[PDB]
Amino acid sequence: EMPQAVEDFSYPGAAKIQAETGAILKRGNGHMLMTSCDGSEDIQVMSRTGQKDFCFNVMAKPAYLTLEVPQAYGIWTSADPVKTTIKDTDGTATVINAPANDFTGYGEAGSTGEPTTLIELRVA
Amino acid sequence: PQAVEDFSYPGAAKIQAETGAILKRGNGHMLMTSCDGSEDIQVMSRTGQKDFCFNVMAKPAYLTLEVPQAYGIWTSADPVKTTIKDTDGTATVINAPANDFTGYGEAGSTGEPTTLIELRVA
Amino acid sequence: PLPANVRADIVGYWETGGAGLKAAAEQALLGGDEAIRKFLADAPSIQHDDNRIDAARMAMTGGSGLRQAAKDAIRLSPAELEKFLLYGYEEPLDDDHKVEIARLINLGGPGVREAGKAALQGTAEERELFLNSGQYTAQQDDNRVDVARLATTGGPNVQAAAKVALRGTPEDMVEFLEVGQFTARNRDQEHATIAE
Amino acid sequence: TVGDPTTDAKLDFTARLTIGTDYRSCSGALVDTQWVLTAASCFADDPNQPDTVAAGKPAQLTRATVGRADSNIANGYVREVVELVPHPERDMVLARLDKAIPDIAPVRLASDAPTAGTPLTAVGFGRTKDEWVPIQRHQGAFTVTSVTAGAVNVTGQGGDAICAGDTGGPLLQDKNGTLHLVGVNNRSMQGGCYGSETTSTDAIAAMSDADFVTQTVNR
Repeated sequence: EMPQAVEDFSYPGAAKIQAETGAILKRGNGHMLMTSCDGSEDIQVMSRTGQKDFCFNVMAKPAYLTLEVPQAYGIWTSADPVKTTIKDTDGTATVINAPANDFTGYGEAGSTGEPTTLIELRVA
Repeated sequence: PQAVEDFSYPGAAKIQAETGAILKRGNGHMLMTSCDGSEDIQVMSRTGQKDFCFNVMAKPAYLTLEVPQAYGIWTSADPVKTTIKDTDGTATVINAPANDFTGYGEAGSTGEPTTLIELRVA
Repeated sequence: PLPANVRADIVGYWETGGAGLKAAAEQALLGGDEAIRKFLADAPSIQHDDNRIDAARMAMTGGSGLRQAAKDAIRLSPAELEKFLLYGYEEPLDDDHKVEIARLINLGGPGVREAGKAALQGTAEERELFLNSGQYTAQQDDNRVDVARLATTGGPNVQAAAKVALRGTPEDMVEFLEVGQFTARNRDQEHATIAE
Repeated sequence: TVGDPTTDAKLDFTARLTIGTDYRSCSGALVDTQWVLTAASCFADDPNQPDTVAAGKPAQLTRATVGRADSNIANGYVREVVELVPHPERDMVLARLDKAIPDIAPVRLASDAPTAGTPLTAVGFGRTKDEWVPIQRHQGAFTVTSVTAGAVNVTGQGGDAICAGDTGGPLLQDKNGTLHLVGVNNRSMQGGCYGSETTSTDAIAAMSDADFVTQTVNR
């Protein structure tokens, strides 16, 4: 029996990605896609888990995707400011504003040294 | 023989013969056991039968066992206070945190082939 | 019976093995055939003991990635432990380096940042070279520029002091930036106060 | 003594004593609220020669806990031993406490010896088949094999040997709910014990002495 052709904004193929890259994805507004890191880099996330890293491409503005990546430490930006929400092991969340065309870090490689988790990635 | 408790580890003579480890006196609340899903405090060395486990019956507890050329310890659900001694007769104390792994001389900061002198349960 | 070249193989172990196997090799090499048979019988276990020590050390001295890997490795089968020591440990090690470089970028100056940035996007070998020497070279360049700036933007005493440090050694420039420029300020402040 | 754990208020007159910090330890039982009966060998330098155990203060600080069936709880009373009164002939000593325990009754003493075939029980804080030191006290079952000059010979029934730490522990014989002390454990083969092995379950206990206790407690 066929499924309904309804958009629920649940990241397509998330089940496969969980198995392949180790990253997991939830809901977003559909304007950010997971892709390869081979000359098509836009927003890039580095962690010590899964397959080490992965890239996302912005299709339109504004955009957001509530993906989850354990033990994240570094973010690359390009041609856009990026607003990132991370959470500590005690459940407390904070917001870090990363400048365009630059590189910044998180807890682990930041000021606290905490093994924080990436909660929300938002495009200005 | 008299039925008096002398606090000398029961079966220590057989352990020396079988595992290579030797045991002396304690407060009776630490027993030597096997390492098969029943691990509590585990001691590793390069002598005897490589390693062996101990089970804590009650707290506080202590047993002054001796294990030549010891290099590491595993802890679980409790802090462990360990006394080791160098080849020059000098003893020091290392406090191992619960649910973690620590090393001694050989695999520690000095590289010395130290000996385990006392194992104490908080 | 023993192999005709059994002693030669033992010398080989003596040269390249760990402390355990090496000491055991000496007994076999100095003694007779019985000492050799005893060595060979135990050698498969002695190598394992040496392997445990190396991993146990990494559990204490390495970074978050390597320490965790080593802590589990020391409880694995002999074959598994050697795979870890031979190559498996390398990935955890690379990850620890990536984080340290990232940390330096956030804290350091333009020189350190540019060098670290390049290191992160490069190879493992390049990252190691940066950590081993490159970050120090980069820091020196940042220090030199800061002194040169003080030489042009500070007050009379700050200007002169920076000038002297600038033509000296890296050590002189660092001492100036950490302490000397503060003394120089104080002197500029004294001058202004007395003059007023 | 290897058998079921028991914490019931039938054997709450028992006691456990320690001499020094880690020097010696053995069992005992109350004969009065101020007096605890144990073996003399517990206070001997040489446990096999309890001849030098003189009357007077203990050589080392000695403490006893009474009624504490379960060592992991605070239930029970703690008292210090101040004076010892050894038996003039056999391995038996009365320990005088600094303070009374009026809450815990003593065990009555037997009027005579048990004979061969008589079913006796025993309780103590000694080693088990699988534990060096138990959490709770245990009760076993023994039978009399013979009676000798001031002592009774017993054997374990279905195993259950007297082991280590049982010295000073009571041997009991009950009738119609009334418990009498028939003797005090001294020596044993210690079969079926943690850390050791032997086939024999035989043990010997000093015969209870009502007159010795009476002329000491009421001295």
